Amino acid sequence: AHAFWSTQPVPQTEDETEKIVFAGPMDEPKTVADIPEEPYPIASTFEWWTPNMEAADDIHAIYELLRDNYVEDDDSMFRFNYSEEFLQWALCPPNYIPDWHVAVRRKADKKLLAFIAGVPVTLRMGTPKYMKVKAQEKGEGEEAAKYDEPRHICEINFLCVHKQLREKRLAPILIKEATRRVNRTNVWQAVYTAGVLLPTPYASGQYFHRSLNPEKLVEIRFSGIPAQYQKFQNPMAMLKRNYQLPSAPKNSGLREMKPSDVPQVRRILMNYLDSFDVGPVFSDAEISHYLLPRDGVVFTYVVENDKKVTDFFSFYRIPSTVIGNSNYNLLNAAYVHYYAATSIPLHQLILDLLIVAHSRGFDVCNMVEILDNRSFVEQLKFGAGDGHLRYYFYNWAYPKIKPSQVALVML
Ligand SMILES: CCCCCCCCCCCCCC(=O)SCCNC(=O)CCNC(=O)[C@H](O)C(C)(C)COP(=O)(O)OP(=O)(O)OC[C@H]1O[C@@H](n2cnc3c(N)ncnc32)[C@H](O)[C@@H]1OP(=O)(O)O
Ligand SMILES: O=C1CS[C@@H](c2ccccn2)N1c1cccc(Cl)c1
Repeated sequence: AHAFWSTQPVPQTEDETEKIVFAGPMDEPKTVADIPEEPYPIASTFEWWTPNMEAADDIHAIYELLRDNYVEDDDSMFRFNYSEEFLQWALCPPNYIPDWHVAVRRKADKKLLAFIAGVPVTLRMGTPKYMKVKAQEKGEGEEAAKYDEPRHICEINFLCVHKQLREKRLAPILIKEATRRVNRTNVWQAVYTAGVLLPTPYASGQYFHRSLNPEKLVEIRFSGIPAQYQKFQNPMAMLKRNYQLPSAPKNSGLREMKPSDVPQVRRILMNYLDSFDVGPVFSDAEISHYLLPRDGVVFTYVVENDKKVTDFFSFYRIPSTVIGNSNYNLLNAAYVHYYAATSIPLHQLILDLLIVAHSRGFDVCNMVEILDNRSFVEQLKFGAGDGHLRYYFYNWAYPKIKPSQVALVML
């Protein structure tokens, strides 16, 4: 039963999202003027805080709250350790709204106890092409297309409540207050993902992992040593051999992206993402922000031939704290970010991603089965991991789609 989510304009059952065919809002139309100008009441001991994302110490404070209290695996062996530079990058894209970053502090000592972040995204989120066609066949195209235009909405990430404060109903309050701030900005939809099942996802996809340093991975117990490896003389030598990668990329004219590549990367990205039902639209400034290489944060390479960019890939780094273990502090994971291929099969392009990642010291490469990510799983030796990433809209009815129809990558 859901005391909070039942009060919210989201689909309430799996049933509701099977019956849905057109995109559009769920709630009553409202106006900025309908929305309370004052922050949601919270207890006397606490206060609403808007971190300054240009302040190293506000960034640090958020960093600490996530380092100690953010998402762990089911066995409390690992916890994400997003870096400060990653958080400045993710929290401050072009035209970000400082007010959408919502925090609760203890008034006495200014200890950060809870956080959620919103950032702008321009999202295509109209009726999927299929439902759009089924709609003509039944005479209802204008209705199916009403919301085809890309929409400036809020993307929510980094909801975190201090472990000492869990199950005190603080997360509802953070969400109501984020919602109020976003609504005051005249934005009525949001997009979010979670590893947990909430009401009600529009898409769900498994995670996949590709071992790059399997000895470390087994050592920290991220990976097992499969049963067929027993019947073998020296387990690890077989495993390392199985996962070994070339030292240098195979595509000649792969190089790191540079500022002048922005317009071309934009165009082959937009062309590719445009084929999916749900996907972001980026300006040049968003392309530079999200894809220009940044040290220990995002890593992007283009294939250029005859002075033209014809393919590119990117990945970002999130290290995970290894929670038990005396020998290892961190596990260094690369996450497949946006890419586009026009001159070579995707599997050949993403082999270079794995090669570069391995070459720079990453232990595993991770992704969700969105985009055409299923297309290279077998050949590059990715295996399905635990659990699923679920995709959600706030205040947006949307039919249930497959993850291969989603082109929004979450940080
Ligand atoms: C238009 C603008 C809209 C803007 C907002 C759009 C929506 C944004 C929504 C947020 C998108 C987040 C995207 C990400 O960042 S997903 C990552 C979420 N973060 C973590 O998992 C970090 C570790 N966990 C924690 O920090 C806490 O356990 C959290 C904060 C997750 C819950 O704190 P706590 O454990 O102390 O519980 P409570 O007593 O305060 O509250 C219990 C209520 O909270 C509902 N709950 C539990 N987990 C989640 C979850 N991941 N999303 C949404 N709701 C969740 C739960 O069903 C229950 O409601 P109800 O079942 O009683 O009805
Ligand atoms: O990349 C890593 C490093 S260890 C593990 C993990 C799980 C939960 C929280 C942090 N890290 N992990 C992982 C596993 C499954 C999904 C995701 Cl997004 C990350």
